[PDB]
Amino acid sequence: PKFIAVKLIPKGPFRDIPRADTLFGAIGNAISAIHGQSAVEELVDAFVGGARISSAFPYSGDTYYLPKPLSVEPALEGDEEERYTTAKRLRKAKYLDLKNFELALRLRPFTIPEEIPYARVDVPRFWEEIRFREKSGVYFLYSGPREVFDGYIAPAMRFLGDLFEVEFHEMKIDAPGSEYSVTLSNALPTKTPVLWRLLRKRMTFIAEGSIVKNDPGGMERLELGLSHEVYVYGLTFPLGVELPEG
Amino acid sequence: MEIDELTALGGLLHDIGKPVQRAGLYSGDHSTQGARFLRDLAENTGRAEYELLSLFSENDELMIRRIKELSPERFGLTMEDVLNALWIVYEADNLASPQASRPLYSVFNPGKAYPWAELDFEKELPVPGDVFSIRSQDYRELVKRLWEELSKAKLRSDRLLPVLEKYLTFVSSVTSEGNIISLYDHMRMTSAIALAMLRAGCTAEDGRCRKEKRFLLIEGDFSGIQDFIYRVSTLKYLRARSAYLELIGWDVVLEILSRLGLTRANVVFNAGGHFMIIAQNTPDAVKELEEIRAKAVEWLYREFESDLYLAIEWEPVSGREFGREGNLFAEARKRLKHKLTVRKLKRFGEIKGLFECNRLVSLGPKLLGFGRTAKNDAGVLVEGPFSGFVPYLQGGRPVGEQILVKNTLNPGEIPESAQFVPYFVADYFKKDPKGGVATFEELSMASTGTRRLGVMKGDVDRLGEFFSSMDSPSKLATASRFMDYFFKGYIGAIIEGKFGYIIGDVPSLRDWPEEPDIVVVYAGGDAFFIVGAWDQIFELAFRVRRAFNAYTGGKLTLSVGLGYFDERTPIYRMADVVSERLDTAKDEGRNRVFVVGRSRPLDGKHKLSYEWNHYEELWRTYAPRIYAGNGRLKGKLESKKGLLWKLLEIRELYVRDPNDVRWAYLTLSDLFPELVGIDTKAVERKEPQPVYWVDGVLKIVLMAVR
Repeated sequence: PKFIAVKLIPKGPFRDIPRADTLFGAIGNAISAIHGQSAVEELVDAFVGGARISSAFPYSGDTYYLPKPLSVEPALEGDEEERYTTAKRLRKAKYLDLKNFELALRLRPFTIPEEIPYARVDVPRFWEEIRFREKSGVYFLYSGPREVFDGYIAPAMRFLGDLFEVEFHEMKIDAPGSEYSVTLSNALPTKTPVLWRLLRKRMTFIAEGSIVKNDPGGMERLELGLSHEVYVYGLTFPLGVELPEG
Repeated sequence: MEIDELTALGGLLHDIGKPVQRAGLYSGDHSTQGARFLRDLAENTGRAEYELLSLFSENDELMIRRIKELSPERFGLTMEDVLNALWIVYEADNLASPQASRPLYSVFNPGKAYPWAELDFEKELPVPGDVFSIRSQDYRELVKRLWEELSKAKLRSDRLLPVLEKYLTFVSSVTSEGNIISLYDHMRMTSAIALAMLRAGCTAEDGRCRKEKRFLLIEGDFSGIQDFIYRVSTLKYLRARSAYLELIGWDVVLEILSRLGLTRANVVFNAGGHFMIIAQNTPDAVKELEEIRAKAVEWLYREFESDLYLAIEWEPVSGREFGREGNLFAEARKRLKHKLTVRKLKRFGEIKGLFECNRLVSLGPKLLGFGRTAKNDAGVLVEGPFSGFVPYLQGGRPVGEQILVKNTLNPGEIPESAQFVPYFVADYFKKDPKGGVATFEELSMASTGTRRLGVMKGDVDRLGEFFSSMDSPSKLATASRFMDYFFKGYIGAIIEGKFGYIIGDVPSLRDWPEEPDIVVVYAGGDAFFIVGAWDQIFELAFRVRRAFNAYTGGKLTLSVGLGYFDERTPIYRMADVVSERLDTAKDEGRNRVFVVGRSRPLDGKHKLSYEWNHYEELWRTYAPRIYAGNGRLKGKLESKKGLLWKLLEIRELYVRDPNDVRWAYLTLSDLFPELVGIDTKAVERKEPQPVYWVDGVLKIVLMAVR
């Protein structure tokens, strides 16, 4: 399927690569400041309706990176010294280039990005930031109706711009038709998933790249006591993935 | 006695004939000669049970009559039972699977062999050297000590293993050329396999157990260990976290053995958070494993909220697969490994409801071990998934169905009913003026020159392959133990300053002290994390790597990451940085140390890491010309400390551009003749200039002089 990739061009360093729950959060708060809670409700409805945003991922110029699907971790076996060494390095890699991502989905051979377009500095005194390489930033995907992108996602992203500046392009990801799918977003699962890495925030999220079988994820609204019922985004951004038997 | 205890002791003593043959004595073959040793022993002291256990070393005509003469009723055993116990133990000897003087050839290097000695961590480093005949005296001394211990031993497998481990550890199980298997290891892996076959219920089978999946390989591996230990909220506390992980692991293993009615012989290995057990494949077992696996994870989840997970898996395996046909065993281990990797991508899947610190301060000197009791018990200082752990002090009494006793193979004064579980741990620590362990502050203050804490992480290179190349359980057992024991056993000794002849002449800044400013955080399996005064930690890395070179046949290699931090750096960052530096030494090829952080050209030709031999040679070359020792520069360079600093700023104008020839233009001039000239072989070999390497020496010297 084809999607809208929101590209964040940074005006200096970033604290973290924002993931879907904190992206929706940021967009939610931005909409409440522009169009009141009425619009936030129309946004949650649109998203519950079938609309999805991915977590943020690195881009370097004209290269779109995507999370390594956990589908491959078991199948890596499918020279001893080369085999052990390669397997560990592929295991360690957290991202694959789009070209190679589309391969890993079909359990065909693929290669890793050599240098990743960011490096976590940690200035002491301590805490750390993220230094972005030249013409390298972060992006996230939106699948849904355009009138929801134009009405909410787009204006919110500009508002949040004012540390970064925003442009968006059309993007295509060839993904095999399958019973199984990868999430491109951290998700609060409904059903027990196939393969996953947990993520602690308190909430228990499945990480990006984790594999689910027909699981849309869910949203959660809770009364913190902050006067407006806050929504936590936990919907799955599914792309079909071929699996090895076992 | 009972059929289960008999079969265990039966496999465990089958081949005790070997050492008595080698020492002379009964003049028979090892089979007949082993019978005469236990029968003679039985008669001495007057414990008939040994005469029953003597039948194992030997058309079933005589056998039935010889058994019949020995009253089976006296030990509450059936005659028909004992025939099973013998046949079972017979096959068990074949599955775990010639002059007299031939010693044990190293698992690390079959070319070299071990000089006879009993296992003693205090009494010297096992160094596989030249092949020497072991005298028919050394074995006579062995058998008499062995006979004396077996006399006073309580005849349970937990009290028999430690004396077999003491004496038969450095003994060739078979006296052929390039035989790698310790006898102790073959004996415990025959006790292990035998008991399995009994629990599997298979009997009178001369191949129903052999060519049928009547065994289970149980591999248990903890994950996220790094986060559990080094990423929470002091050294006292961080030591206890590492110790808590040891007890937790034991609590699971012992529970598994308890509920499957197996003995500690069935623990193929238990090192660095990784354990393997051989067991029966009864539906009763897999049920008891599914029950255990679940109740452990649930507890580990409740207690640490996903920081620490235990991935347990098991595979149905047959007698065929414990040996080679045309290496099945390794391939049965691979199919089990893959099962585990899959389970580690399903962390806490055993909890359906997943998708809906004073006791460690008082646990962080004076104790001998721990008592594995029920949770609801007085004095329980820490608790694991299945059992509370009651600290066992010098003057106190041990409490619990199992007692875990630290850094000995001798039960000592513990009750006759209590199961003896020995455990070794590397826990060396520099004592304060107060009886308590030194602090990051006290350690950093001790260092020569600069006041920095020293941190070294150290792993063994391509262990997965080394273990994968093991034919048989007994081989894997001899491999694991010798590996684990280097770190658990001898790192303590290495820190004390022992084995000077084996590891002499390694880079050093000061004279090696009597009470070194070092604290081991962990030292087990194939890895170690140690902190201390930065200059003492720097030297220790080279000492440890040299000892390990000797302890192996120079056939295995370490990689080390070193770190020199401000004492006020958090534990979690120091760990993350030395971790980053370690897997960097591995990535840049293996068998190399990350000595100190370094600027370099990012042209993919320049390695931050040094090969151990490269650096060791660089230090031998330059250090003696510039450094006098114990924090003092050479008298010639007092009033010239800058000539060093100028080479660092010179190397920087090589880092800026390693093609720019300005560093030639810039270059007493006698001092450092290697660097001044433009190297050429390096330009052809596509390698760095000597200039690139020197900083590794100088920066360390300048830290020691400030």
